[PDB]
Amino acid sequence: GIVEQCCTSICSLYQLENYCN
Amino acid sequence: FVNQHLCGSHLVEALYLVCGERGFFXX
Repeated sequence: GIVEQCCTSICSLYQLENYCN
Repeated sequence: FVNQHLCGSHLVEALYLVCGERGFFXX
């Protein structure tokens, strides 16, 4: 999931914004 | 500026900032 993804790789803003409400 | 690995509990810090007023936590 996102916690693992963004620690082991550089997340993009796209990827982060998928988790905004 | 999204330029780094986010480990520890830095992902929620990043979400807190980037999601701004709309938020992210829970529902």
